[PDB]
Amino acid sequence: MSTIYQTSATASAGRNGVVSTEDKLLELNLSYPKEMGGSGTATNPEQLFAVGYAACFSNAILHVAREAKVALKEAPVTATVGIGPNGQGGFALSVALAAHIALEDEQARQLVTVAHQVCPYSNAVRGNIDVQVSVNGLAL
Amino acid sequence: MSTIYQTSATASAGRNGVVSTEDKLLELNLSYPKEMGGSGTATNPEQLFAVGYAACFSNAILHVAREAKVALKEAPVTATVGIGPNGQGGFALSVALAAHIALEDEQARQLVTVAHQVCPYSNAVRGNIDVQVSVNGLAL
Ligand SMILES: [Zn+2]
Ligand SMILES: [Zn+2]
Ligand SMILES: [Zn+2]
Ligand SMILES: [Zn+2]
Ligand SMILES: [Zn+2]
Ligand SMILES: [Zn+2]
Ligand SMILES: [Zn+2]
Ligand SMILES: [Zn+2]
Ligand SMILES: [Zn+2]
Ligand SMILES: [Zn+2]
Ligand SMILES: [Zn+2]
Ligand SMILES: [Zn+2]
Repeated sequence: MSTIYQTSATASAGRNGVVSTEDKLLELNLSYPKEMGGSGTATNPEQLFAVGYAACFSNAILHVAREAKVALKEAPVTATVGIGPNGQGGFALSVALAAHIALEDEQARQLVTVAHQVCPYSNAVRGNIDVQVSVNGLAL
Repeated sequence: MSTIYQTSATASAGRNGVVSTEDKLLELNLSYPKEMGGSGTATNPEQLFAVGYAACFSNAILHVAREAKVALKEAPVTATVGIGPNGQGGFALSVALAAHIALEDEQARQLVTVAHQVCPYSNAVRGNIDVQVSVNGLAL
């Protein structure tokens, strides 16, 4: 309940315009993808979520492993994020997390399961998005 | 439950390393901020979430207004995202959304309330993160 870091960003043109952090470390153009009738020459909120979750979940694995005294060199995570209508006048995201750890399958599953309890992105979406988690190419 | 757009991104070094989308529209370096013992010269998952939510929530406002036949020129949203320990061995995000609409306060509140039901980012986190929403400088 203490806060170790916080940041702000501002957008005023939704999905078709600029967005930036207050400190300007991230300054981006956004556009609709071709799939949504746009040019596809700029990024979008689904890509931002995919990048953030891939990094944050990879980090969760690294964190849980370090605390368990398990030495990892890398923890590749591919996050796949989709958007579609929810049938209630809005939209919902779908998320798949494909995690990879250079350990035996069960040990890898145990680490990923704990990472999925620790990670703030997983905590944020639990119960709303049914995140589909894979470990080393198999289902969690 | 149909999907209109999906995308993937991959990270293998957590919060201290590169992350990219499959199509390379977003390719980023990440580092811990100074607040977390890092250089502060690269971005992070909290900033990615703040940028994504600011844009997606601004877009929700624009979408709900268009559907209500309310003409808006812009819809500034500042998303403030924090991270801290959750006391259960992991971390949680805090989110504040400061929305702005050039309409009377109550009309603006009504539009924002509906946007907060429609937006896929709001749908993703509802019940887990108590998003603190403001409209035109006042509480929602
Ligand atoms: Zn595309
Ligand atoms: Zn994480
Ligand atoms: Zn850590
Ligand atoms: Zn490897
Ligand atoms: Zn894989
Ligand atoms: Zn399992
Ligand atoms: Zn800082
Ligand atoms: Zn949205
Ligand atoms: Zn729309
Ligand atoms: Zn204005
Ligand atoms: Zn304000
Ligand atoms: Zn109110």
